[PDB]
This record gives sequence, C-alpha cells and structure tokens, in this order.
Amino acid sequence: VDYSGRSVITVGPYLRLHQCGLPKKMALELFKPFIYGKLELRGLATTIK
Amino acid sequence: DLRPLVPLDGGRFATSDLNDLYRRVINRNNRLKRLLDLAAPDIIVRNEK
Amino acid sequence: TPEEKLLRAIFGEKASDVKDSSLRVPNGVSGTVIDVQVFTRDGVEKDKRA
Amino acid sequence: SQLKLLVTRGKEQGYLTYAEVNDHLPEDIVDSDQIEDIIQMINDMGIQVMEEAPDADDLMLAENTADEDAAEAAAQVLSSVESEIGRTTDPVRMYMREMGTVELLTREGEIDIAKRIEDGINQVQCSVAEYPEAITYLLEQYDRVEAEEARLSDLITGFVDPELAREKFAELRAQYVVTRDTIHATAQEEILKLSEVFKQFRLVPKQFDYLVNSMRVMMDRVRTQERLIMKLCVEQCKMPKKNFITLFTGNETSDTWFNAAIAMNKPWSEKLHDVSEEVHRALQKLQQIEEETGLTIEQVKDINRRMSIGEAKARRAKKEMVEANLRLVISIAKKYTNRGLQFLDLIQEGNIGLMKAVDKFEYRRGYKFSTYATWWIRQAITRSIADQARTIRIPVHMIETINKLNRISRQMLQEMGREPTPEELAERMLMPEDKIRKVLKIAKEPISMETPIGDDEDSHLGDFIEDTTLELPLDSATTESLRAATHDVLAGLTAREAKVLRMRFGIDMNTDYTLEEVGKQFDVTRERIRQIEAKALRKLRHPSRSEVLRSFLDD
Amino acid sequence: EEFDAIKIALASPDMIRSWSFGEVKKPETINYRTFKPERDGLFCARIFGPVKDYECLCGKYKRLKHRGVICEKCGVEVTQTKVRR
Ligand SMILES: [Zn+2]
Repeated sequence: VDYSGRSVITVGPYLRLHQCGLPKKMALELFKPFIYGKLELRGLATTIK
Repeated sequence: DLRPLVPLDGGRFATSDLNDLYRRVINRNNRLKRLLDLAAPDIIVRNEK
Repeated sequence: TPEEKLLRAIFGEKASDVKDSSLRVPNGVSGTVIDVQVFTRDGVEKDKRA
Repeated sequence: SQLKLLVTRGKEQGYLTYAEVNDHLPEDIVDSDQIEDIIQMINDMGIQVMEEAPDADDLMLAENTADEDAAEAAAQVLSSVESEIGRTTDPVRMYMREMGTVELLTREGEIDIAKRIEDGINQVQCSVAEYPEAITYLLEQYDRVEAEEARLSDLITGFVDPELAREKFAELRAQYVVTRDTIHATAQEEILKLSEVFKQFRLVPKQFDYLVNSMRVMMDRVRTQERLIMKLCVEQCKMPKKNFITLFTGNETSDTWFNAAIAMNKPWSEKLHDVSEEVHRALQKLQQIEEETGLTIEQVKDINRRMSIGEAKARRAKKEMVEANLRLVISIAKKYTNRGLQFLDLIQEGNIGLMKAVDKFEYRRGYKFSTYATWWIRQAITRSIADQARTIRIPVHMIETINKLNRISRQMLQEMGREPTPEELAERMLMPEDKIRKVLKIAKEPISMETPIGDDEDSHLGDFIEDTTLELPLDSATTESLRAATHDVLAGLTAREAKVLRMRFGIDMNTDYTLEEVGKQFDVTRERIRQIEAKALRKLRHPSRSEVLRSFLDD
Repeated sequence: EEFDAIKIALASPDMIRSWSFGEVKKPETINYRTFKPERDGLFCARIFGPVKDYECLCGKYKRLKHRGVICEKCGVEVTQTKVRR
C-alpha cells in the first residue's frame, strides 16, 4: 500500500487522546502529493519539478 | 507478461516456470505431429500421446 | 513527445543519449566517506583514481 | 476389506500414520507410486493427515473439513483398486511394460525382416514402373529441370553426373513413347522393356511421395466414381450386391451393364431410372480415366492393390524391427539423463532416429543393424538435446563451442591447479579473447522466478524484480502540466501562427507533417512556412513569454 | 466498467479461438543474441503485441499516428505494450 510507513512507537503523554504524534520526516514523505499541490497553489514553485 | 523472462543484470535471465511448462507442451505437440506424418508404429504414437 | 518537442525547438536543448545512473547516497545518512576501493576486469584501461 | 477397516479407523481416530496405512494396505503391490497415489486418495478422503506424528495441539487445533461427496468416491476408488487389480502409474513405466511384450531378439532374423521390406519396396516399384503418370511426371520434370526451373539432382537421388541421367531420361523417353505408340500388338513387350529400363533408377523420397500422392488421388477418383456407381444403384434402387456385381465385374468399362441392365425387367432396373444419368456420369468419368491412363479400371485396382499390399508388408516389417530395437534405444538413451531434458523425451527422439535408421539401412554392405542404428539414435538424441533443451535456444555450433570450453576448463582446472582465466582459455582454445567472454556469458540457464528467497516471511525472487518501463506519476503530472502550459502559450499567438506551429510539430494532432504538406495547406511550400516557423520561434523565445517553458527545463 | 455478476462455465473450443491472437507453434522464447522475441514461440510480437510502446518489431513504424497498422514485414500490430498483458 502506497502512502504508508512505520516506526518505533513511543510514549508521548502531552497529547489529547485524539492526536498521535508523528515525525516531521515521515510526514514530509507521506504527504508529498499534498505538498506539491499546495506549493503550486501558493505560487512558491511555478512548475511541479 | 504474466510469466515474464526479465533480463537480470549479467545476462542471466530470471524467468517464471510457465515458460518451461509451455515449452515442454509445445515440444511434445510438435513431436506428436511429426510422428503422425511418418506414421510410426503404434507403440511410438501411444507413448507420445 | 509533442509539446516537449516544441520546447526542444524553442530552446535547442539537445537531450543526450547519456543516462545518469550514478550511485547516490541512500537518503537519510550523513557520514564521512572513509575509504574507496576500485576493481577492474583486466581488459579495461585503469582510470586515474585507480 | 481390511483397507476399508483402515478407512473406518481414519474416520474414527481422526488421523492415521505411515505405519497404520502401511499395515492395512493390500500386499504384493509395493511399487511406492501406487502407494503415493493411494495416500493422496486417503488424504482426499475424510482422513486429512497423512501423519508421521500423532499430534498436534492448539497449534492449528481441532481442524476439519466435511467435504461431502468426496468421501463416497474416494472410498469407492480404494475398494475398486484393491479388489480388481493393481494399476500401473506414470508413463515411462507404461512404455517399459508395453514394450516388454516385444520378443527381444532378431539374431540374423533381421535378414528376413529386410526381406519383407524389400518385398514391399519392390512390389511398389513394379507399381512405379507400371503407373503411366509416373513416367510422364519424370519426363515433365526433366523438361522443367533442363530449362532451369528445377535441378536434375533435386528430382532423382542417383541411380544404382547429370548428363548420364539426362541421356537415360531420353532413353526412357523413347521407351515410354514406343510403349504408347502402338495403340495392342506388342503392349506387354513394351511394358516389359519399360519396366526393365526403369527398375534400376531412383528418386528423392519426396518425389516418390508426389508420385504416390497423384496415385492416391487417382484411387480417390476411382473410389468416388465407384461410389457414384454402386451407392447410387444398390443403395438407391434396391439393386443388391449380387445383381450389381453380376455386371460390375470383369469388363467394368462400358455403359451397357448399367443402361441395358435398366432394361432387364427387374425391380432395381425399375428404380435405377432417375439414377441413370448419375451412374452414366460415373461410368463416363471412369472411361475418361481410361482415356487418361490406358489400362482398365480393374487393372487399376489390381495394380494399386499390389502396391498397397507391398506397402503394408513394408510398414509391418518396419513396425516389427522397431518394436525389437526399442530396447536398444532405451539403453543408448539412458546416457543423457540430466542434459536438461526428460528420459521419455530422449527415448522418443531415439524412436524417431531408429525409424530413420530403419528407413536408411541395407544389408548389401554387411552391417550389423544393432550397431548401425546405434549411431543414428545417438545422433538424433544429440541433435535434440542441443536444439530443444536450453530455455533460450542456442544454435548447434554454439553448443559445440560450449562443450569444448567445458572440456578444456576441466583439463586446465587440474593442469594449472587452481583454475583457468579467459586469457588462458583464449590460448588453449584459440578464440579471439572476446568470443570467450560472450560464450561464457551466454551459455548459462535462467533462474526460476519462483525461486524461494527464504530470507523473509515467505517470499520469492519473482516478488522482488521491479518494473522499469512504468512512467513515474511525477512524470505524468509534469507532462500534463507542460501540455497545459504550452497550449496557453500557443493560444498566446495568432491563428495562423498557432496553426503552422502545431502542424510543423506533432502538437495536439497525429504524427507531424512536412513542409510539403505545410505548403499544401497555406498555399506556399516555400519560405512563407520558414518565415512563420522561425519568427514564431523567435517570438516565443521572449523571456516574459516563455519563462514558464524554460522553468519546465530539467537542467 | 460497473459490469455485473461474474460468470463461469466450460471453455468451449471456438471460444478459445476467439480469445486467441494467433497460434503459438514453436518452443523458442528469445533470440540469444538480440534479446527480441523469436517468432513465434511462447513469446512473440505478432501474436501477443509489441514489445516497446508504439514501436514495431523490425522498426518500420514508430509513431503514435501509425497505431493500428500491422507492419507488412513482421505483422506486429503497433499498439501499447500493456496489450502484451
Ligand atoms: Zn515490422
């Protein structure tokens, strides 16, 4: 399944129970298409490349 | 393409097995046709079938 | 292709027959290359670094 | 019945063992192939083991499948296999047992078998010399060949220099024409001279097949005409066998024994009236065949009958000899049992080779047929093991080179001690030092893509070979974006501009055009096209107009 | 392609010919020197379609406009390469 990942889970007590923590790097690797869409929307890159 | 013959690195090819089985069956069909053209004795054609 | 070809025409950029397939570091690691070793089948003129 | 007691114990106890089944089984079979079949049947039966160890706990615990309508058939197969007889399994053993009913010697009985073979070939040879279209075919081939539409050495495969053959062609031409130019005073003498001048020649087997096929077509014509006669008289008019053969025998040429037979005041004569024209046509084709050949249809039948009987005798001698020599074939084919091919495939190649050996044997050089056919068998099996063994097929000379390399590799790998290098093989062998690289690259098998790469959960090498030709979704999105960009750019031109710049390229159309068609469109196959194209190229080179395009530049 | 129930039944012979794209005849697969496919073995070009997308086997026709035309020299219907599947 594309758009997946994994890692070592951990503790993280500073959370309300409706939000799992998550790394910056797994996020920026799972949401590349979303990022690309938003970045061609805000004109921070005229083309997708 | 459901039974490929992928070119692996080094000239070595890594084929599926259905290529092998169909090669066997096509061999035996052609050989049976060849036996029939000659009209071999019945032990030959029987063992071929 | 099409309009890619129009691009080639507008800019004269010649797409070489050469294909980049270099060994680029696996993403995530940041080290110090400590040692390079080169091997050569004995029919190739050894390069400079070898 | 006791094996049925094994069945009921497997039902109750919930399993069995190798010791249990091996206890209850019917004695005296013990081939271990019937055993594996019966064990697979007991597995397919209610019992689902077959065991070794009795149990078994929470690890896959309390398993079962009903599988109704399979138990009643499986137990039936058991009770039937035990009670009747022990059935053979596989097909190599089928072939062994089925040929073991061959009396396995011809110690100089080969001479009688070759006698029968010569009988067949000589009776059919008398048929050859007697078949008129045979000599006409030879004369026609001679003319076609002399002009240069065919070769002399392609038609006939030597007598017992093509100019010798050609003067003999003219000799037999005169013989056949003098046979034909006496139409009944000396016809027998004529055929005698023709036969005795033609019965030391020979042809290609395929030319003889063409002769025999025109002969078979002649027979098919005569048989269809005898159908048109008898199936339209007897089976259409209640003209029984006796009352039809009373006039169908002996002369069998004139129309009288049908037409006048219509007038003999009989029921069949009172039923043949509408089949009169059809049987008239039948006897007319028969007499036209007469016109064709010169010999009565009864002589036609007698000649083809003698030919057929000689052919049957020869085929039967062939069969008898090959049945004998199957043992020889098996013995000689045992010696290649892992070349990359099956035992039965080897022995079938040997069957073909032994047949060719039979077809090309003569005692007139004093050979011993066993050792004679040994060569043909080994050669045919070698040709097969070369041609149709490797997965990707390599040619014969290439296989010879490969086995040369293997022989020399073994010799060097105990001469030099460690092993040889390609630079050393290119001087023990005398190859160009690069063909050896290509040879030892090519001559290896492929890996089985279901190979178990068991270094995982449970995987296969096939599950790890990625796809290379698929276009990245990044690439496809970029392509669509570039289409949109260049479309808006080209819209940012004039109608004539955009049209010429679409046409001279392959943009938004089929394959792209030439200046000939550009001119056939805009009236000017000339510098107007060049002007517009190059000037629009300059116009779109404008930064502030193609900046986005050049941002599409992957540099 | 919201088709229906799926359906299964025996494989009638003339049906098996309607599924066909030309009889396989020979046991070859590839050509041991140029790794194009020999015609016609388990593999092929004219039977099971082209190797490279929109490109003939011998190479006479190599443009998108020529899709559909079967090359007169090796009868390979120039079409996509997923038709090889
Ligand atoms: Zn072609």
